[PDB]
Amino acid sequence: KNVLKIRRRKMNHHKYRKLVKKT
Amino acid sequence: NEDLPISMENPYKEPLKKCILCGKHVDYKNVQLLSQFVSPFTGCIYGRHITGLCGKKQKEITKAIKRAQIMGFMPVTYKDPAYLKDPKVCNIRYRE
Amino acid sequence: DPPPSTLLKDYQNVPGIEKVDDVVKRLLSLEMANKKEMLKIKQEQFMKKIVANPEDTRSLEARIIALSVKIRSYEEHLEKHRKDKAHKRYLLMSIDQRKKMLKNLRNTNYDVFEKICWGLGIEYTFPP
Amino acid sequence: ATPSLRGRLARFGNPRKPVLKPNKPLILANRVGERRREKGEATCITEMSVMMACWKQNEFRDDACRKEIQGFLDCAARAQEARKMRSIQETLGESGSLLPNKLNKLLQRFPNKPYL
Amino acid sequence: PRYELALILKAMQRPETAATLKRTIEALMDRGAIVRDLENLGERALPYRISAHSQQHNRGGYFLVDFYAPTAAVESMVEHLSRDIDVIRGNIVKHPLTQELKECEGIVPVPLAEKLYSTKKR
Amino acid sequence: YHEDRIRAKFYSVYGSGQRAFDLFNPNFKSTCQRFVEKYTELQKLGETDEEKLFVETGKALLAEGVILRRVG
Amino acid sequence: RFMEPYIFGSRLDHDIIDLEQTATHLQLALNFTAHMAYRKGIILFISRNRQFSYLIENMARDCGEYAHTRYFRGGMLTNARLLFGPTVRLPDLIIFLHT
Amino acid sequence: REVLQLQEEVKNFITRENLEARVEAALDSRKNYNWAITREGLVVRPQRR
Amino acid sequence: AKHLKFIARTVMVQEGNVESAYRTLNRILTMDGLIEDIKHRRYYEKPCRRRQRESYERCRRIYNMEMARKINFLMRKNRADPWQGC
Amino acid sequence: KFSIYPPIPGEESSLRWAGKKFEEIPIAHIKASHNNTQIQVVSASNEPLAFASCGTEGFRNAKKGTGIAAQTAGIAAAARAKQKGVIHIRVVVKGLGPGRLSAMHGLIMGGLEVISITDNTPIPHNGCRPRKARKL
RNA sequence: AAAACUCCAGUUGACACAAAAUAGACUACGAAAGUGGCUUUAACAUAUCUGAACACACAAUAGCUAAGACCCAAACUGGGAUUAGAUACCCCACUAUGCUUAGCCCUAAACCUCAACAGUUAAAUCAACAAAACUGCUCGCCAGAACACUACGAGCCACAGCUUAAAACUCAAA
Ligand SMILES: [Mg+2]
Ligand SMILES: [Mg+2]
Ligand SMILES: [Mg+2]
Ligand SMILES: [Mg+2]
Ligand SMILES: [Mg+2]
Ligand SMILES: [Mg+2]
Ligand SMILES: [Mg+2]
Ligand SMILES: [Mg+2]
Ligand SMILES: [Mg+2]
Ligand SMILES: [Mg+2]
Ligand SMILES: [Zn+2]
Repeated sequence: KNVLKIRRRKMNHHKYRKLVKKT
Repeated sequence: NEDLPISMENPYKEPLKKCILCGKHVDYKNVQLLSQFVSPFTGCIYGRHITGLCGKKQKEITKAIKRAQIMGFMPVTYKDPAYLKDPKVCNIRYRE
Repeated sequence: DPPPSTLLKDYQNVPGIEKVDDVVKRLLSLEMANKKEMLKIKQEQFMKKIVANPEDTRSLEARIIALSVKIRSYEEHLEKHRKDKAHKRYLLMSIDQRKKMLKNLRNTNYDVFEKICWGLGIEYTFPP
Repeated sequence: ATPSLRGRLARFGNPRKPVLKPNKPLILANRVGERRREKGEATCITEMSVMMACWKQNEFRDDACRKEIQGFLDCAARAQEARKMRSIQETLGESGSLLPNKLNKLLQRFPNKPYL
Repeated sequence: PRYELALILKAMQRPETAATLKRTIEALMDRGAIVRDLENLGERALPYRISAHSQQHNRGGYFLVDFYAPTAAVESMVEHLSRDIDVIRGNIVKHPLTQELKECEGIVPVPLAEKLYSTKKR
Repeated sequence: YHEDRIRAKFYSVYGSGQRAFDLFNPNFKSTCQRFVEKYTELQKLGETDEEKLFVETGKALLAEGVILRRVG
Repeated sequence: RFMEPYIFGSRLDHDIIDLEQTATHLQLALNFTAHMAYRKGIILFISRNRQFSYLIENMARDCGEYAHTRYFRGGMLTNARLLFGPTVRLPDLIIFLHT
Repeated sequence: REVLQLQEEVKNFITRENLEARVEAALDSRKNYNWAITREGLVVRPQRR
Repeated sequence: AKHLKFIARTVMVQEGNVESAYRTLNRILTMDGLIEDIKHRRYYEKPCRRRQRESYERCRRIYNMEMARKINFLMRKNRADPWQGC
Repeated sequence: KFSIYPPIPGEESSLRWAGKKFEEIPIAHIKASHNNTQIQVVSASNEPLAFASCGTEGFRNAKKGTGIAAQTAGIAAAARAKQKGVIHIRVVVKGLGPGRLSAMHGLIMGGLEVISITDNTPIPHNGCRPRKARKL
């Protein structure tokens, strides 16, 4: 319903966490 | 002419029913009064619609019950065996 | 600071001072009273010594004295009890309200303002 | 007696916290819910247990202890036939029982008017 | 403020009971309080097994000690009662005669809380 | 009106009368109507105590003829 | 809601309809229905009520009028072009004894 | 009126000399503040049984 | 368990009526709230879920009481057919 | 007539069972859980007489939470208790499960009479934290 | 169904430094978060209102330092069933953690998503849901989406973060 933006923000946050965890 | 309706105090009003212990004082020393509202089986405390009180009365009753149970004047897991012949006030349903 | 045996307000303007013995005088004093009685006694003494008429309760002077005694009580509580956030916020709000009342009084009447600042000892500072 | 809901639902004139937060609005409909039915019974267990016990005690032939197995079979047959005959031929009863049809008919006779 | 104390013993009847009562009276007197009266509820059974302090206790006597305690002596009295071995337990509760009764009318038929939804039909 | 309070006090003291209300008759004078008429015709005189007027009306209706079989 | 200036007062949660303005509006209604039937009018008693459905239908038959205390379908007086026929004279006056 | 009531009530306290008699009177007495109520609100004392 | 023994939750059996006493004890436990309490405490219960289910049970009880009152009020006209046709 | 409450250990206990009162009756504690139950017969002066469970007859997994095994264990315990010399007992229920009345029926059919049916459910008042809610 | 242990369980007598069923069909206190076994004390501000990201203070839970404690639950881990594969849903044991002291970034769907000061609804009438709609003032924000709970800059008893906060490109949308 209205959770697509929240899931996109969650995916972006997870990608940023993976990036800051890699290096 | 002078038979007009007059808005007065509105009669036909009987005195509102009060609590069974509103006119008396509730203390923790009275073990029988605070134990009569306890189920003589599981030792559970009856609610408001079972005893027939309001807010302040039920609050004072449960406060006195907890005080007597902590200080050591009334059991919590059951009812006092010496006070089992008290008049039944609350409504039951078990044992038909 | 009133002594522990100084006779409060509720049993002050009553006939028969020396008619009682010692136990009655001790039970009706601050020995078997409360902190609210001491606060009321301090407020009455301040309103009788500092300002003129100690009868007006809706005046600004009574409000200032009440805020001052509440600030003193909160400071004593924070000195006795270390960790206390709600009382600290209450003390801060009381200090802010007292400063605002002193500002308003100085804006409307400088005589009673300087009288209060000389009696209670506090001084209204200018906020930067 | 029903408890009042003065400060229950979160409305514009409630300067406190809502305690009851229902999913559906507190507006009754015009139909009654269906009665509970179709449950698992699995009655007669002690009789089967004692029958198996008396079978294991003696030999496999039912001549040494025929009374126990005969009574077990009689009780099981009586219970099964009674339940079947009841659920097949009788569903009303006496005064006050399973009454959904007339209940919903009376509810539709005097429905609710929420639209003023 | 007036307070009351419930003393619980462990079978001594007269001598040790009177000794402990005199000791408690002297303590309340020299600590900074005034003793009003001293009553006794009797010698009945305990509602539960008290194996708190020493070994078994299932039969004690209840007492009532009414006095006027200040504000810096109830803790000392509780500590003295906890250090003493004769007394099992006892709380210094306030006297109920300070708080009087109000003008409560009992129960009241609450109405139906309406004005909660709009006039929609859905 | 005041007659409502009079009838309320009458029902609180005594209760329902032995006569049955006949709503078919437009001018049906029941026990309460006769009682309130006696009360107002005695009040039209000039007294201030309501208990005296009440007991006087009661004694008058008792000595007249109708006997209100009240409760114990 | 639309029933406040037509009530004189209440009597123990029982509203009393005032007969002052009632008789005023009644004569204006009887006079309106009198001139309609005088100029060859058609009345219709539409009162769906299961208590006096026999007395209403007989008073219209003895006087040569029309009654309707039965169930109301759909396209009666509204869709009269495809139900009762081509051109049908609709009743110019309907009496609602039970709304 | 309140201070007169307090002065009249203070005449029955416990002093330094009244200790043995007080403890004897306390041990020779049994006070029970137990009383139940019924559906109306009566007072029933277990001491009368 | 520092109280007594055969006093708390104890019934009697007369003429060998064991099933009757068992049903009585079960009804007492269901009315005093014990079986459902044990079923809830069988696993860990979240406080949010606890308050949500409490509000749900309260709303359901209120709705059931309202429906019961409506049924008891409307059972005055579900007799028979007073007027035929009409 | 006939008080449903248990008699006080007091004086004058006016019920007789095989020439004995109510306090001098051996107790039968039963801990019925969700998949296994145990039945023990203890005398009045606290002496163990018999003890078994669902696994003492040959049942492996799953079948222990069945009323048949509970009734068998109850009958076995009743027989072991009768081998010594007891008549009247007092059943004690501890916990709920599928075998809550099966043990009682087994003790009844074994040759033992019950007069009091008590239950001491070990349920705390917001005490210890149970296991987390599993995801079914 | 495994697997986990046999110094395993059962009635009796002797035991705790977080966690207070029923009362709770109660609506309370507190600015919010939050809080309901008992005993005692201090105490829940402001006589018009509003008003900081130019400031101060409080503030769900989790994570750190050193000491005191550990029944049970449990990040991780080890072992054990199913599946072609299971680092998850099925079972047991265990570490940090739930507790108190003094010092830390102040984090949420911090949701009743509805700011406070007052009143009104037969003069006022609303896209649709949701919890019906307005009049007078004020604080911060908006005016197309991802890019972006993002580098830098400005501060933080901290260097895997928090507060404020974009450009370039694509799209005729969202
Ligand atoms: Mg919903
Ligand atoms: Mg603690
Ligand atoms: Mg402000
Ligand atoms: Mg640990
Ligand atoms: Mg574990
Ligand atoms: Mg924090
Ligand atoms: Mg919240
Ligand atoms: Mg919000
Ligand atoms: Mg604002
Ligand atoms: Mg912030
Ligand atoms: Zn009452």
